[PDB]
Amino acid sequence: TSDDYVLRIFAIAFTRKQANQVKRHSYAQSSHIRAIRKVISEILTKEVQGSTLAQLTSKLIPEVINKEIENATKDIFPLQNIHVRKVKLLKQPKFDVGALMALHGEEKGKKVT
Amino acid sequence: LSLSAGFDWTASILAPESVADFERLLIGNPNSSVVWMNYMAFQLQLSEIEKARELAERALKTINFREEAEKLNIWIAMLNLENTFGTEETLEEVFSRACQYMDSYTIHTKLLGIYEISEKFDKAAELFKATAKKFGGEKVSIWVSWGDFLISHNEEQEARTILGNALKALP
Amino acid sequence: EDISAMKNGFIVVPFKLPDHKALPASLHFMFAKRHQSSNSNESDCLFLVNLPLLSNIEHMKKFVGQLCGKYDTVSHVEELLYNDEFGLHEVDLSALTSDLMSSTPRNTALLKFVDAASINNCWNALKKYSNLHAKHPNELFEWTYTTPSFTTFVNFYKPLDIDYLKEDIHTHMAIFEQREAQAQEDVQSSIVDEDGFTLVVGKNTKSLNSIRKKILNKIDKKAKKDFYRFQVRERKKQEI
Amino acid sequence: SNIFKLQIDELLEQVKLKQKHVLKVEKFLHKLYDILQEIPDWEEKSLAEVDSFFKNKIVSVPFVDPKPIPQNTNYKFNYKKPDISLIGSFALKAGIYQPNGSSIDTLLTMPKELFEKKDFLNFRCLHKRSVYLAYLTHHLLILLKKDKLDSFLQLEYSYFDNDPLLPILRISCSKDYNFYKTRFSINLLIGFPYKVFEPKKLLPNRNCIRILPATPLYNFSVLSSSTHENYLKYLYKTKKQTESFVEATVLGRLWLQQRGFSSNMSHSGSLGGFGTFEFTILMAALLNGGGINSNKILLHGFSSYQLFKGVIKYLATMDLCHDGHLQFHSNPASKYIDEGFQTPTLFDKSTKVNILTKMTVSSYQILKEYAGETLRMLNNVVQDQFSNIFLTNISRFDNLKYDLCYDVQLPLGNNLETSLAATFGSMERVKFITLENFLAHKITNVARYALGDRIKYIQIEMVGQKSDFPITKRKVYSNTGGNHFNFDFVRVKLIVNPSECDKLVTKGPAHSETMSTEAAVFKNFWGIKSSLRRFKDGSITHCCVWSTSSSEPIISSIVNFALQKHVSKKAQISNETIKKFHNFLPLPNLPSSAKTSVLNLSSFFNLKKSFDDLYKIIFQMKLPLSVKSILPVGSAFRYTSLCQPVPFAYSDPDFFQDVILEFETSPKWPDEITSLEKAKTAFLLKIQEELSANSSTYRSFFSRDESIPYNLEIVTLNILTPEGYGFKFRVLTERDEILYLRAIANARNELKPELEATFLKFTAKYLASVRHTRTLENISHSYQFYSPVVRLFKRWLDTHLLLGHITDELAELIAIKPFVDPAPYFIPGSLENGFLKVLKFISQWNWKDDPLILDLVKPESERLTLAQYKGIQMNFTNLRNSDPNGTHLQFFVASKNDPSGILYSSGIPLPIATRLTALAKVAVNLLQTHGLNQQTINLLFTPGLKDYDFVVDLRTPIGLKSSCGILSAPSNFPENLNDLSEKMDPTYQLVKYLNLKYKNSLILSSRKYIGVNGGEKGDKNVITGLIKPLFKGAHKFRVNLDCNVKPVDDENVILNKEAIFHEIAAFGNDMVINFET
Ligand SMILES: Nc1ncnc2c1ncn2[C@@H]1O[C@H](COP(=O)(O)OP(=O)(O)OP(=O)(O)O)[C@@H](O)[C@H]1O
Ligand SMILES: [Mg+2]
Repeated sequence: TSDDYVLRIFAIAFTRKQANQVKRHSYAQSSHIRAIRKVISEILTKEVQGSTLAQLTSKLIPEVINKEIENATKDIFPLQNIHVRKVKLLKQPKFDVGALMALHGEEKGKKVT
Repeated sequence: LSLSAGFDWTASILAPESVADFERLLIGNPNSSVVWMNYMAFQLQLSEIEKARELAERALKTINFREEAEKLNIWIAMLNLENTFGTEETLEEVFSRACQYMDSYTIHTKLLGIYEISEKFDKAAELFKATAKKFGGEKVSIWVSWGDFLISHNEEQEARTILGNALKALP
Repeated sequence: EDISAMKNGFIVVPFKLPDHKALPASLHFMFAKRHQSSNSNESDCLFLVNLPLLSNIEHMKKFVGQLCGKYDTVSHVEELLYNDEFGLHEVDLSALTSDLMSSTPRNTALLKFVDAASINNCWNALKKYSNLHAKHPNELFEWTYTTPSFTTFVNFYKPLDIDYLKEDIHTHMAIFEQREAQAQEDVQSSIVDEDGFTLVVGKNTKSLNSIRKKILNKIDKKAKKDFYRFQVRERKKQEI
Repeated sequence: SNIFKLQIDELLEQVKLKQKHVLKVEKFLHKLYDILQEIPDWEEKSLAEVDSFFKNKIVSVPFVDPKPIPQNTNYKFNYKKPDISLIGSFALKAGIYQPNGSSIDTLLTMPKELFEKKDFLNFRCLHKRSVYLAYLTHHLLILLKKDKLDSFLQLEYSYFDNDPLLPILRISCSKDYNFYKTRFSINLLIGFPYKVFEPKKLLPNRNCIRILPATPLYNFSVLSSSTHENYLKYLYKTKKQTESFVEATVLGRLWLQQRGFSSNMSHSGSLGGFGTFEFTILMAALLNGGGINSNKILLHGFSSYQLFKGVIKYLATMDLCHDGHLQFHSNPASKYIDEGFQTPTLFDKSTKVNILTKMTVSSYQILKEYAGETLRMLNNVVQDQFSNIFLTNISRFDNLKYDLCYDVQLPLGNNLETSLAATFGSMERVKFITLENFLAHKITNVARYALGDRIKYIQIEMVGQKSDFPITKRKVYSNTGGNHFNFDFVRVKLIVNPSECDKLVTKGPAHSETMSTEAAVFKNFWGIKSSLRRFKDGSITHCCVWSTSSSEPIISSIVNFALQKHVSKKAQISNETIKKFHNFLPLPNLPSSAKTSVLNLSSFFNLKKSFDDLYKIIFQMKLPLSVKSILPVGSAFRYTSLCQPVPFAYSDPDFFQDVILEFETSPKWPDEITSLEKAKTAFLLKIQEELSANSSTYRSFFSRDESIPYNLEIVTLNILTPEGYGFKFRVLTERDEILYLRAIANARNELKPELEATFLKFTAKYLASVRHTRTLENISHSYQFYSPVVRLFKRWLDTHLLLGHITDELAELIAIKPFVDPAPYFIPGSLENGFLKVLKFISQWNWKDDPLILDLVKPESERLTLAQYKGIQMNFTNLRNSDPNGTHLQFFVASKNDPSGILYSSGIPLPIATRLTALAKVAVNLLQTHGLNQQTINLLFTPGLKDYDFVVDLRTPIGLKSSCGILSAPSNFPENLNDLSEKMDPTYQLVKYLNLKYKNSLILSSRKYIGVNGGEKGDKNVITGLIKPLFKGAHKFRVNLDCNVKPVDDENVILNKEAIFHEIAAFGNDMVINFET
């Protein structure tokens, strides 16, 4: 991410049959799979690098990333059940208490007597 | 009291005879082709052809786009430069670039005079043909000037031929 | 003040300025010629220079009217063209991006009249008016500097009428989509030249204009070094 | 590296002394040695006899306190011929030219026969040394008279390295033997013979002043004075072994000088203790080992750079003061020991001398930090760091070098208070030889202990200390001192730690059934201010609680209490300079505002929380296109707005914070720009009406946006959140970018520059604006003092009428330069330190020839790499090639976010650019002549307004200082949203439009923030103009003049000033009051 958070994403997608499709099956040629995989990797890289970790999560909750993968891949091959399967946090920067407090939105004690 | 500083409009806080003097003049006169041309002539007299070309490009962008007459002065200032000191390709490039920016026929007219002034009559004759082919159907002036060029060079039969072609092409 | 006309020909038109408490007989000078142009919209116009701030048409309607009463002339100003006082309209960004919906100096504007009878009446009125300053500076009129367009302009922080905005969106979109549909139909309608040549149009192409702009914007590898006997003989010459 | 190698050569020759001066002095002091040999011998005398001898003489013996009294001075005095020798850097031929002047060290070794073995006790040897110097000066004076040389020689006593116990004689030449042009001064150091006293008796732990407490300072003074020639020979050998020795020494000397380091005494208070000799000696020790395993860290074959890097690295990484020390042998491989003496120690077993005894603990820490920082700069490869390392003086101002400065006036200052002086006593006298030394420690320990973790480094400086006194006086005489204390007052300079500088409570030892020793001292130190308190986690600890104030930091309060209680109850502590700067920040009109610290961003977070509520409502709303993402971009989202946001404060310029709204990609978008713009507006209408229905508590209206030239259809939804904030929404479409590129391509060639200018503003507002806020909000959490300084800086620009032309992004990027690239300084920790720094950088910035490029990353990835760095450099050189004077673009600011560099600094007129530099230079010069003081600050923040050609005074109908949320007030938005305009300042919109009319002729400037810089009622604002030189003079008329002019001749017109005044007047309406031309 832009905040130096190294993370790994997994995206999973499936082919679907058109409305008027008569064939039983909807396999895609290996060229399409490689073409789809290239597009999916690009978008995941574009979003995360152009974002912070907090901003990234704000994208996951509405699942806007999935809709963009569909809109990008709509030309290549119809797809269904596109989802961000998993996210791993490989490495973290030096801890910054200031950033954490801002994310969460100091106190004098009580005299003991 | 106050934190007051004299206003500097020459970036100094950071007749012309030198590079600095012309640059100093251009600070207040960005739209003056006379200053740019005079600055160009100094480099040409200094044998700085490559540097003079650079001043040509700076003068194009620096001058306000609405100063069409001032722009015209640079373009003729250029066409003279490559004609006198350049090569055929470099002059052709500026000639092609010049008509792209300014009225093409006017640029065609000026180069015709430049060839005449430099006594490049053969190229002037060729340019008259190319200019007449393009603008002959609309401009009578090209035929008249071309006719004058032939008559001045003692080619009377050619002048009659051009007049016949002028009548055919012209409405 | 003796000056009436500049030798380039421009008739000087002094005006008296308002009274503002901050500024306790200052004059504003406007320069005019007859404008000649073959273009019909630019015909019967009066060229103006050094206009006062925000000089819309209504300011000229009063001024010519002030002239008409004083010199009993019949003159009407049709329009004030090319009044770009801030230069916002210098480039028509709508025209550059596409031809649909848009088929298209400084400190000056063109003043259009109803007819040649009105303009030449005004020009004569201006000529007499130019002479007034040299003799009788008091009877020079007063430019108001306040008009309804001025008041709306002054009120910068004004929320827009939602309904008026709402109506504007509707009409334009209806206008655009009619043009969009027609253009798309034209491209994919089997265009054929008079010489029986059929134009190639790709699927999803929308405007024949786009086809023009596509055009305007826009053996060595298969050669073998050693295939012919003259090639190898050339190699053998170089080998030794 | 080869660039660095050449740069050393260029610097080395520049500072090289001119050999002719060496001969001239070498002519002098060789002759002078003859005069010394001319001086006669002298007989044994008692203190009474020598006093009578000198009773009538002009010379006075410079006895070191305690002066010898008749009872304790039983030992006799005598003089003999010295053993003249030359020592110091001049001996080693390592000297360099210094404009201030260098010193030649001449050593005279008094013969050993003038000693008893036990003469190193109770200042016995020192008192003998004193008269030996005095007897020489007496005869040297008359012999100087005999030679007719006294006319141009000025002789005065001085302390060696500001060591009170070691007076010396200084020879200086005022304007054939006249060496005034040489800029040299011969020093007469009277050293002891070697091994007169058993060195073991003189170790730091041992004591030689009977009263037992150790006497490190006295022991070093005598022992060092007896070991001078040996270290010369020690240095001389190493010079012979390694070829690059001298070049390494001068680099260290230059490195030391820029940081204000010297060999002078530091326990007195001044920064120093590590000079060329200490740097040189360290190199010699490290060339013979240095590791824990006794392996060589430097090799004789190293070049000058490598030698300098090794010494710099070793100081930075190895700890010599608290944990560990280094031992070497001058006459045995150097070995690093883990055990530490709690003081800087570089032991010499061969001589039993600790070379850093002049180095204080506090000074050593600052030395270590400077070394490590420069090592970081040295290891850096992307940017050349030669100039920062060597060619920048950091000691010129104390404020720029130190975060906070306090001056403490001690009481009864022609002697200190009896109670204060009584604290000195005898036991501290034996420990610290002078009261100045003792008081220096007393301030340091209480100041260090009280502030505790709140600071990094502390310096205690004796202001007004003199070290050279006339021969007719026995000791230095300070005007306020009266031969009692050689200083005018003490100054305490800190390097604060931003992370905890503003804690409300200072933690202490945890509670126990039995009071621990730490708990004891904590209780005793803080007295009544101490308190035992419980916390939410359930811990019981001793702690003292303070109160945050918006006018001063907590540190001012702590030290004020700390010094008075322990040092003296009458002490006065005053740092008004920091107080004035804090007040200059706008005070927000929030609850308990005066008690909030300037590091608190609670106002900004409250805005963000209100935004999140709106952020939720919008997504759950249904639209034809699902929303992709909403990115806030407003100033208040990145802690940069000049005034803190206040609920319902709608008069302020920065009330409405912009936010970018982006829908999912669709292929239906209109291909025509105005159609695209009005397509966007339709979506805002749908957003508006659904929001109105479901959530009526949000109040919304529509406004036009005209920032983008020629794009006149942009409409932005304004949302008034019920909590009292404003939000401005705008729609971004992926077709929008490519449409603009289409416009540029199809535009006429003459118009292409103008279209690209429009594209620059679009990418400035939509595309770039997002990446800047993201990086700037993240970084600000690392630099706590960014939001105050950038806010106060923007306050400064507006006062001088500059913010109108400088876009707010450009102000931020300049203001952050001192942080991301703090070299050679430190990261700012104070409002006054950071602000002056931004003024300093601008003062020395040559924007015509130097680009400013910033690595917007947190302190030590996204740091610029060498390829990217060079690429940006290439852009500048290409740009200046087309704009050599810089008339088109002046400031080149670039980073990872903006490689082009022209995105945030385009369109500024050159007059405004030069002014921003002209104002900066005058400010620093003002700070130079006159010290940082209340009067100086007011001049900095008050505008001249006289140089502008004409000045127009304007007053708003109603005072806006209340409606801007500024505490010297509205509580709900007006029922009719048309009423908002009635409480707004139109001046910023007034000037901007008038500038467009008179862009060819005038340049009008106005104060954007009227509430802050408009007086008490915040209703006074001023429009000021400038006539360009061309239209100032008469011109021949032409249709293209494009200006408001009046005729003078048939073909001559002049700029009609009086009309333009009326143009402004009708344009301002009731606001205009007065016109000044
Ligand atoms: N910290 C020290 N420890 C031991 N001896 C010292 C120390 N500082 C100075 N001396 C002795 O004093 C002599 C002169 O000291 P000084 O600092 O003036 O030397 P320098 O490096 O020649 O200085 P300068 O910068 O004036 O040329 C040194 O040669 C050495 O004999
Ligand atoms: Mg020295």
